[PDB]
Parts: sequence; structure tokens; C-alpha cells
Amino acid sequence: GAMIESSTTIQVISAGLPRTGTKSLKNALEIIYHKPCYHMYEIIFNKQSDIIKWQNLIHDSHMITTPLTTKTIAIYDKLKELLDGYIATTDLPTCGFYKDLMNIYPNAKVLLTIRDKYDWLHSLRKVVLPKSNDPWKLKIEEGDKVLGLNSDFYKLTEDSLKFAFQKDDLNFDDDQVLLECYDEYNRLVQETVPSDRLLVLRLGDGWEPLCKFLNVEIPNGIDYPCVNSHHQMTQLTEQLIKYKSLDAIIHMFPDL
Ligand SMILES: Nc1ncnc2c1ncn2[C@@H]1O[C@H](COP(=O)(O)O)[C@@H](OP(=O)(O)O)[C@H]1O
Ligand code: NA
Repeated sequence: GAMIESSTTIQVISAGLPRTGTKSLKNALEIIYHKPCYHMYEIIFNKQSDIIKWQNLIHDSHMITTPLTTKTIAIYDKLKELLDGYIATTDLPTCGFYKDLMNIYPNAKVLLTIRDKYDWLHSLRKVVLPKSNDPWKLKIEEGDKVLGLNSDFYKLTEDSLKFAFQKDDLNFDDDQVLLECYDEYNRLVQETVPSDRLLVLRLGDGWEPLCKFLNVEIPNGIDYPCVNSHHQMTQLTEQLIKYKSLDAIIHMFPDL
């Protein structure tokens, strides 16, 4: 196909929850668009100063009146600031803001990444939200400290998940609650976003449906990304603990 000059603004809003292939999708969108895609790893690795900004935004988010009202505009302005220079959103904390992002970026299309609910829960428990009594939680925390992440990082994860699930509080250690929230969330995205504007992706779908949806050619000779497995995250955590810096081990984790 011909090369065309793409606008550096949000073109793709991915509503998919953490552990549904968001990092692979981030990488895929960056391959297509040649501009950055937002993801929690963007915060971890490039923008830790954004943590307090997202926390503030979530704190004020209850005041969003679903469109435009005054306080809504103030919130939309901060969202647009956070996402300046990016061409897509994936993962927490952005995913729960999908309806709002649709208003802010009326010409953006929406994706929903999904998978088997139990595989999702298993993955979530290994990486994002281990149970309180799980010894592995201590290892995650130790590795995270090496990255400069503290309690405010976990607070952002918690609060952005509460926001996505529209719960005032949430028993994070309760598998049944999380499973119900996952199903309800995915159902609601599909009820809310007009089908013309939505593509539902299952893990393994690869380039074809995504590229068709976006009117772009399939990147030549480049496989669809498969990254961020829980096994890989376990190794990352262990290596951070072992070496006590990211820069010492980063050569071992390409595409991160
Ligand atoms: N192209 C692909 N095909 C199949 N699974 C993929 C994939 N890309 C990512 N995944 C899976 O998606 C999960 C990561 O999602 P996220 O990036 O949103 O945190 C991991 O699940 P597992 O932990 O079960 O391995 C990972 O293996
Ligand atoms: Na399986």
C-alpha cells in the first residue's frame, strides 16, 4: 500500500482489561503507527511522574457527567494532556475511561481484548493482583522497588480497576468478585460501543482483523507480538531481585 501521513493523536482506544494481551497490542500498534501507545508500562518505564496525575484524575472522575458539563471538561482536559503525543491507549489506568476517551477523540476506534475468564484470573493473580497471603506477592513487591515503584503504584492499579469496574470498593482477594466484574465489564463495553466502532479481539487473532479494522496493511515480515506472559514476568521479577537494577538486565528483555 501507499504510505500516508498519520495524525499523532489517539486513533485507537483499547478497552481491554489487564492480562488480555494489552502489551502485545501496544507493541502491535507501535509497529503500525510508528508513534507511542500508552500502557501501564509507559508509566513504569517512561512516565512515573504520571502516577499522581492519574490518581488525581481518578479521584475527580466521579464528577464526570456522561455527555458536556463544566467539571467534565476539566477532567477531559487533563486526560488529553496525559495522552498528548500518543496514538493509542491500552491497559490500566486508561481502559476504564473508554467511554470518555470516545468523546474526547470522536474519530478514534475502539478495541476490546478478551480471553477465557479463568486464564485471565490466573494471569492476573501471577502479575497484577496476587492474593494477600500469596508468598509471591512479596517477590513482586521486591522487584517493583527496584523499578522505583512504591505503594502509590499499587494504589493506582487498585483505583483504576475499581474505576473500570465501577465499584466504590472491591474485595481484591475474592476470585468470584473479580470474575463477575470481568464478565460484566466485557459485556458492558459491547453494549456501550456502537458495533461499527468496535473490534473484539481474542488472544491469537493476530494481525488480520486488527489491520482490516484500521485500514492498514499487515506489517511485512513482522509476526504479531506475543509478549508479557506471566512466565516472562516471573523471570523479570526474579532478575530484578537478583541484579537490583533494570539497566543490568534490560538486554535480556527485548521488546519490553
Ligand atoms: N499473541 C498472543 N497470543 C496468545 N497469548 C498472548 C499473546 N500476547 C499476549 N498474550 C498473553 O496475554 C497476557 C498478557 O496480557 P497483558 O499484556 O495485557 O498483561 C499473557 O497471558 P498469560 O499470563 O496467561 O501468559 C500473555 O501470554
Ligand atoms: Na488453555
